[PDB]
Amino acid sequence: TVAAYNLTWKSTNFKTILEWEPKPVNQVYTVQISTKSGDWKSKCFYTTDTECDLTDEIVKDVKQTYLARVFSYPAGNGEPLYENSPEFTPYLETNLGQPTIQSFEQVGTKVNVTVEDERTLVRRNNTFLSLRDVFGKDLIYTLYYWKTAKTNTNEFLIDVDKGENYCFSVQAVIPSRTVNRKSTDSPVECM
Amino acid sequence: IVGGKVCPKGECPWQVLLLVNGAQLCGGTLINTIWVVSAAHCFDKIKNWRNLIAVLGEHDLSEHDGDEQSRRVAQVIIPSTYVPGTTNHDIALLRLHQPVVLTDHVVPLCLPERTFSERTLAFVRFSLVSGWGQLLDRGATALELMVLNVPRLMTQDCLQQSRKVGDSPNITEYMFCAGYSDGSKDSCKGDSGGPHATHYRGTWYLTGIVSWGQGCATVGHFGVYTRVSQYIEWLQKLMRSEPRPGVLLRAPFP
Amino acid sequence: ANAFLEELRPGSLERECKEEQCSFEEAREIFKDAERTKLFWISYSDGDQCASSPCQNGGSCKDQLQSYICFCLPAFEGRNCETHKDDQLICVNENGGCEQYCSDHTGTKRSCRCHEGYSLLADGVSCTPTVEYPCGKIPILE
Ligand SMILES: *[C@@H]1O[C@H](CO)[C@@H](O)[C@H](O)[C@H]1O
Ligand SMILES: *[C@@H]1O[C@@H](C)[C@@H](O)[C@@H](O)[C@@H]1O
Ligand SMILES: NC(=[NH2+])c1ccc(N)cc1
Ligand SMILES: [Ca+2]
Ligand SMILES: [Ca+2]
Ligand SMILES: [Ca+2]
Ligand SMILES: [Ca+2]
Ligand SMILES: [Ca+2]
Ligand SMILES: [Ca+2]
Ligand SMILES: [Cl-]
Ligand SMILES: [Cl-]
Ligand SMILES: [Cl-]
Ligand SMILES: [Mg+2]
Ligand SMILES: [Mg+2]
Ligand SMILES: [Mg+2]
Ligand code: NA
Ligand SMILES: [Zn+2]
Ligand SMILES: [Zn+2]
Repeated sequence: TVAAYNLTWKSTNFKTILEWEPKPVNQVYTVQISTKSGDWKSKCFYTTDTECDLTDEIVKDVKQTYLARVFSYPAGNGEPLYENSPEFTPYLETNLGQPTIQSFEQVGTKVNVTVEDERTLVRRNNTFLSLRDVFGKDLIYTLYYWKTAKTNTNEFLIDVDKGENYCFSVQAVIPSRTVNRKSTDSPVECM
Repeated sequence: IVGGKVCPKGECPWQVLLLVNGAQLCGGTLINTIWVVSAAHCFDKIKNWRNLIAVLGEHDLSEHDGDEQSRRVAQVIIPSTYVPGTTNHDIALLRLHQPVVLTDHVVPLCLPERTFSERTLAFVRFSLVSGWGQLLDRGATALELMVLNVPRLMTQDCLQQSRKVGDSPNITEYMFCAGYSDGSKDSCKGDSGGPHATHYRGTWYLTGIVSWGQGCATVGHFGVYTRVSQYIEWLQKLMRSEPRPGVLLRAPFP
Repeated sequence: ANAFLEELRPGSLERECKEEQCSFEEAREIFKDAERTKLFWISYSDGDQCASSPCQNGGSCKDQLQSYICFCLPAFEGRNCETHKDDQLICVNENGGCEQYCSDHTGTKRSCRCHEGYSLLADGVSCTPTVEYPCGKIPILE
């Protein structure tokens, strides 16, 4: 066996996949995940994949700090060769997904712009929670229009000029973050 | 035990106090009414083999009470591969002359099946280690049974997190590290042979034996325990064996 | 794209890009500003990565830039909901749900066993003591 390397966390709206190298040659992998004081949970048993979906483990508590390790096992079946992953705190590191402008309505002399609820992989009491459900006040949405507006909800109420048709685009933002603070811009929508 | 707590009376029911000539020798773990698992190195300096006593139900060494049961050690079985003065294959299986009586204060720890131990118990983060050993590296030993919760490490991590020391023993497949590298908690010399017990789904199992370490609660070091899972077959086979005239028996391993 | 008689009208995002597929320059001619045209184009020409219906077993796809997210039904997981949680009952997966011992049986279901002093319960996974003082239990507490 050869130990996995370049273990990387790919996470968006809590969909969290651990990826690694290299492609297996006469060896299979098994992944383990845990929190600093918790027990190790096994996932992706004897897989030939070089990735492992850990979404279901991390969504149990998105604010926890998880560490994973990829075990290498020789083909056919004593501590195995393994590599530890970087630590990963979902709440602080999951990328914000690309938003979608749900609608825009000219209410009076202003335009209301509504951002579609971004659904995440966290599924409270049967349903998938939105980004706002998860982040609350930590999440704001920003609007680039033609110039910039910001909201604590999923709606913007901006002043427009009579009959001028504006164009808009929005981003999900977690202001408290130092890194990975925003999503990619939503597709542009014009009146 | 450095940095632990007193194990409340009756809460470490499988802990054994081994005495030689009436004096404190080592800890041990009751696994059934007749057998006790301890560490091989505990018998490195023994000359009076007929003077070994196993005490069950012990708690406070300064007081005797009606819960204590003493039995003569009839046999001490060590792997013939073990070398006195060294660390590898640090395990001993002792046959008591007469069985202890199981009570609320004397209960055996479950010796687990090997695979269950390797694939399941080995991944339970915390386990308890206990004994009447030193309360501080080179300090006085404890009068009341002490217990400590320690996290287990895979050997690769142990090596990577342990301070480089010239002459240090190899951490083999017959051992595992558990503890803290921060100088705050750890088992110690006098705890040798005591249990490293793992709680899983409501039942406690024997996963390790207090074996060695660089000092006790030394910065950059973890406690090293005998990996009991490597000896399951060896222990079971031997427990079905018939007594021999001499006390000490060096049995082939595997 | 062009077809002469339809090209007599002034520029229109709806006509040229929303109803028809436009080129970067057509779009640029509409937005004029580079940045404007850039953010529009970035998503417009990105493509719907969910078009290929990558999410299996009843999962739902949500498009992103050059990628997608699969939301799975409860009994599935994996990037594409390809993993059946129901086909994972093996001993390495949380002891196969067994309280004490677990035995794998390829082709058939795994079974659970107990340590001496315990017998397997009705449920086929839990263990109950058959003696007053089974190993591994602390009586003064329980
Ligand atoms: C279409 O679906 C396949 C898998 O079903 C995926 O690999 C592609 O990325 C997606 O666009
Ligand atoms: C996409 O999401 C999954 C979870 C189910 O609700 C599907 O019916 C839906 O289309
Ligand atoms: N855990 C330890 N530091 C240790 C255990 C046994 C021993 N004899 C010496 C040190
Ligand atoms: Ca006493
Ligand atoms: Ca046309
Ligand atoms: Ca056209
Ligand atoms: Ca044009
Ligand atoms: Ca043109
Ligand atoms: Ca896309
Ligand atoms: Cl949202
Ligand atoms: Cl006796
Ligand atoms: Cl020491
Ligand atoms: Mg149109
Ligand atoms: Mg055109
Ligand atoms: Mg042009
Ligand atoms: Na230490
Ligand atoms: Zn007692
Ligand atoms: Zn006594």
